[PDB]
Amino acid sequence: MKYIQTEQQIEVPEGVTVSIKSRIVKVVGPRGTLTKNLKHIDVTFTKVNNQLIKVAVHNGGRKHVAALRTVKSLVDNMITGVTKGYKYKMRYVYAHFPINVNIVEKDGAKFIEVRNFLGDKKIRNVPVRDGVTIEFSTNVKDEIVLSGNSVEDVSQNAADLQQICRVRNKDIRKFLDGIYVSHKGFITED
Amino acid sequence: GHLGFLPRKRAASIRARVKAFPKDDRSKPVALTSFLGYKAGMTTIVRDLDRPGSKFHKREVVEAVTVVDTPPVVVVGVVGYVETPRGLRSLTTVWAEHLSDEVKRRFYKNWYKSKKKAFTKYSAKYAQDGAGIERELARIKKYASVVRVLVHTQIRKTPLAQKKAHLAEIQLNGGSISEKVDW
Amino acid sequence: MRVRKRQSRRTSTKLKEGIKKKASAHRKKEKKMAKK
Amino acid sequence: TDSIVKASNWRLVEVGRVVLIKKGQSAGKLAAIVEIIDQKKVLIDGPKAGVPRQAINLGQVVLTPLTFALPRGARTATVSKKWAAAAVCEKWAASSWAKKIAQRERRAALTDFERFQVMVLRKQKRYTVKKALAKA
Amino acid sequence: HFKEYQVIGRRLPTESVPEPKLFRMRIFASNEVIAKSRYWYFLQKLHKVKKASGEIVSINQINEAHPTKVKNFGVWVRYDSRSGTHNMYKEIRDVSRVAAVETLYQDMAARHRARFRSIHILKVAEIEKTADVKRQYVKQFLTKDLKFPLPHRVQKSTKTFSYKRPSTFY
Amino acid sequence: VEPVVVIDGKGHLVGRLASVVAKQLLNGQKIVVVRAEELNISGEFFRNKLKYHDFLRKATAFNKTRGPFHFRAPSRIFYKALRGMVSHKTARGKAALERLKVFEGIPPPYDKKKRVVVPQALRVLRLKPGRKYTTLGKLSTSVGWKYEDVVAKLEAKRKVSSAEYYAKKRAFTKKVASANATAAESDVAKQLAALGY
RNA sequence: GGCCAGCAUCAGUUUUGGUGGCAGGAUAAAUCCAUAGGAAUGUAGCUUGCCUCGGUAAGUAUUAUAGCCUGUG
RNA sequence: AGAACUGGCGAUGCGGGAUGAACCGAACGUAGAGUUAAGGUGCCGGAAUACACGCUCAUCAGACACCACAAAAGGUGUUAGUUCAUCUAGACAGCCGGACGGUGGCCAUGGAAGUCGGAAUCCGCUAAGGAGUGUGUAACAACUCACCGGCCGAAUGAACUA
RNA sequence: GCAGUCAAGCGUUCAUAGCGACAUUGCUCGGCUCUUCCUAUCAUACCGAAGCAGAAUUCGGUAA
RNA sequence: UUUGCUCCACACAAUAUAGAUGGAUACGAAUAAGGCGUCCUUGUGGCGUCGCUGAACCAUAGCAGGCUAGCAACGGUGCACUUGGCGGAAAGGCCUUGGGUGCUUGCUGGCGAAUUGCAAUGUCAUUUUGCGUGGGGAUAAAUCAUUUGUAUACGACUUAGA
Repeated sequence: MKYIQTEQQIEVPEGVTVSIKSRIVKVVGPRGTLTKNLKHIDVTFTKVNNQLIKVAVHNGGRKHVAALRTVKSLVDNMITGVTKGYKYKMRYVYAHFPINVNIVEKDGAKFIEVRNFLGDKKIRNVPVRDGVTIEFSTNVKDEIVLSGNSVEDVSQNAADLQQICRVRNKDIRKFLDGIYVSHKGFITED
Repeated sequence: GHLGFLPRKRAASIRARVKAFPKDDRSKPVALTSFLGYKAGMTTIVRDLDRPGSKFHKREVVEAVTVVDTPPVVVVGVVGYVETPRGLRSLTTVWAEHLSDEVKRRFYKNWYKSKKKAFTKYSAKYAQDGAGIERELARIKKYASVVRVLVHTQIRKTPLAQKKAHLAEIQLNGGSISEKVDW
Repeated sequence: MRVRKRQSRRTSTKLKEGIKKKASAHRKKEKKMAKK
Repeated sequence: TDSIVKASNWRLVEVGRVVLIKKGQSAGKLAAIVEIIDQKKVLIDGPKAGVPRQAINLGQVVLTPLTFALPRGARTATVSKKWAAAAVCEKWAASSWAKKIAQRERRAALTDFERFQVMVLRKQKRYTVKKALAKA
Repeated sequence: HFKEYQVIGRRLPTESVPEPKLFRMRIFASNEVIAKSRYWYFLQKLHKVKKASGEIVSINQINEAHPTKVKNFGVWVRYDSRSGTHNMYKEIRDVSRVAAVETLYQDMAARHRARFRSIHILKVAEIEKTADVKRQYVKQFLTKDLKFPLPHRVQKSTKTFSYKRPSTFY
Repeated sequence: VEPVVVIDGKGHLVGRLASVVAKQLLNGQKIVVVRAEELNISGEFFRNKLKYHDFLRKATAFNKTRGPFHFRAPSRIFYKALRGMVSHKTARGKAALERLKVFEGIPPPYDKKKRVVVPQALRVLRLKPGRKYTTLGKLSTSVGWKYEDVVAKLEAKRKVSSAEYYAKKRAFTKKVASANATAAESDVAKQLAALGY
């Protein structure tokens, strides 16, 4: 029905600060900084009291308002990305052949080598995104931990790590072998 | 037939020019990318084959090879090309001041009737401290994204009754254009 | 991809006039069917 | 550690927003948005400027950066009351925009001899300004 | 552009029946002649009469009472379609009844493809009290101290060539 | 008004751009569109690409060396959009086109020269916010053109030199604007004001 | 006295402006003014809640230190 | 398909419909001027990239035409409606909890406790809970929703029409 | 396909002036050779579903 | 080639111009944003200001712009010599260092214009040349014919020979 004014409220905690010109967003805080281009979206930001932010769409159809809420979600995801952080725990299971996951650094690329998956001579190289850090879980068998700031970096890398290990031309029901996101969460629990 | 090899027509010259060149790495040492000679010959070789996985590993293979005659190519110039939205564009060529009888022959269709007055004013253009030659060489080093070498063949050292050598253009895949033009 | 054949929007004069004859045929049917 | 959000700042269409009519019978006169009808149409009246109270498109009009305190649905006399009390006419004349409009109108009604005066005066002003430069 | 007309008719006075009931209605039209024709068209549908059986007694232009006060109108419309005829209630915020029915006719043509001959305007009424205004797109403008901008404005060129690279600020 | 008229075909709209160039000619006005690549169209990428592609599918069946010459270069890509917009088989046409000049990027002596725009073919104005347009640089590349990069490179550098020039300019301007202000209230001055100037 | 022209005052056909007088309608409707009632997206005031000092909020309050609507002239 | 009456073409140029046997306009001597018809006004192309309210985004849109054929529909495209519904005794969404005992109702049968199946499908207790909505175990359990109830605070829901 | 069973609505009001979609229930001139094109693809390429243990396969999607 | 050919100067004829008649007056990017000015914590920074059209800005007064008398200020501009730096995207142009040199309408004087008869583009632009001048500069190849055979219907190609 073409809304005259639609707004959302991005709540800013103490530790972080949000600097926006045009449609480029800083989230500067404890863990680090995050930046995101949004010049595709066509909104208007309003800082009301240095702790609350108001996105705004004037004269927007249902399609434009559908964009309006996703800005609030993405900017908030950057905020929780800096305050709490993101921690994705991937558990890899195998029937017979032991999967051998290691981190190599050829030409400064910081790849993840996935060796011996289902008894396979191919050495799977997964690129590691700029801002995601990989460590292995101590005292828990067969677990790889993905942690950083951006949701896109951590989650897309988690998706990459499990789409290289496709069970090809076989069963789903019989062959359990693969790497899987066991837990999506935050670095600092409260 | 094969529709790629069309139009199936007679070539522009016997010396076909090389259409593409090996890429370029800007850390590699300066080295030539193409060479020329005169193909004439064919002969049989035997060799023991150290090709593992084959039916002829640690066996002997007879095979046909060809002998191209290749006298030592002589450098008589350099070309610099600027990168344009229209392709490449030669802005400056520079020559060797004193060239052989063979290449001054390449510049004429009728050799014997001529006064052989080819690069007389160009060699007289050199005749000082350089000044203009170093100016054109600065012109090449300043601009010109790729640098190709003008060469020719040693036709007299080949048994051919032609006497007339072929000019060519050979790019350099040694990095830093400075090292290209100074080579 | 191999972009497939596009349908024309040029209506030929035989089509256009035949459209008019088919239309007027639908009228004569509709006037008769209105009586029953 | 501040949350600096550059805020794009517009001229909002509101009750008491003074406007300038581009085209029509009025054309170049000021009026005040008395009441907002819908997204495209407003209700305007400038009694001192002489424009009658009318429903107009916002395509026909252009918003000016000045505002004043007007209660909604104000009849002509109330508009004239708040118009004179806020003195939006003198605030209009003070702005660069009214000076630019008056500038074009002054150049339009210039005589040829007056235009020749401008010829001579610009020659004199040029001389002293060119002497003012080539010093620093 | 429209005009409201009070048009009356009383099926021609004959023997034994003097002074019939004078059927009065309000007709929106562009001029007097169209208003008269529309009135006869409506009379033939409201009851069983004809153009030749009656007479236009009075045709009068109804000027709007307060063409300076913004009103909240509610228009009861019915119109012939691709299928059978059907009722419709659209709410229009405008200054005058003529201008409100004008915006309706253009909207009916725009959203429903109905021309002038199809539309039967039943009743145009003022909605006196707000929060009784039913439609949400009209109630959208009845909020307290409504301040909305017009972002992204076009600057109308008088020439073909410009020397600025235009700034669509507001 | 000028002898030549240099258009900055950036963020424009091929169509409305061509059509405003076309007639401009036929009326004998010389014109030189530049920055063609940066030109614009209308509609989600793929859309156009799919479009052109079908055009790139039309060739003289029996001898494709004879049929529709498909041009990539953003220029030509926009010369065909203006061509078929001018009786180009007559003489009055050939004579028209002949005073037209499309350039991908901005070369001399056009660089060091004022360059206009065409409001009626400006995408920003024409188009409605939030509606996919399709730059010209992309389409071109993803269909044959192979000089996207170079230009880019040669364009960035062409700006720099430009920037600096400006800088120098803004300065010398300031200086003159300050001296003038200091020339205010001087009989002569005073007077001019009364005569607007 | 031949070829071509310019201006003026004219006549016929026509195109395009500027300005005056009237007459019609609800003797326009409006606006404006005077009067009598009302509610508000509630106005000044008054009461109240909890705080960044006085802002906001939830009642009253028919305009009082904004105004609006309707009715009659 | 058969009659009647009617136009048009035929013995008829010209304007338009890009093009043309039947489509729209049109009282043909030779010229000048003005005004128009049908059709049009982005450029080709003479004439407004006029004005005003709207609707549409199409992975080959559409410009088309008694709105005629594939045409009845499908669609979590979008905008208008209509008719019934809920709603500050708290609407929709959302999690948190209860979601009961007769009762593992009868036959069935190795094992079938609501959920392999065959028939009724009843009582009580409440705020409300079906001889049970699906997942589940061999059978149970456990979870789920439909039904309520707790914070949450204004709109929302269904079926049709365009 | 014929007849019936439902049956969104419409019938000039409207189910008892009648039409009525998907289902459903009744038994029952031919051939030799080349060029180009189409996809409605047999194989080759990549996918989805399938009691798909592996192998083999069946159906389906993109694909000329 | 009886100094044939090119390049500078002025000189006369010709030849044309899809069409000079003050000036094509250079940031980039964004549009739900920018430009400029100032200031500082030197930043996606504060404060001020601007647009809403180039309706601008720069140039613009002299027999189609003559001749002269000055006054004021170290400016503006033309011309040719000249120090470099810069420009490769079609660079073929852009700034700069200076000496000379006319002119300046910044302001004020004195002469001259007419008869082109009341208008008639009233010719002042820029190409492509040729014949004359008075100075610089530069000292060929190709084809045929013969041969060659890496080529070959003929052409063409590759060769060879003072």
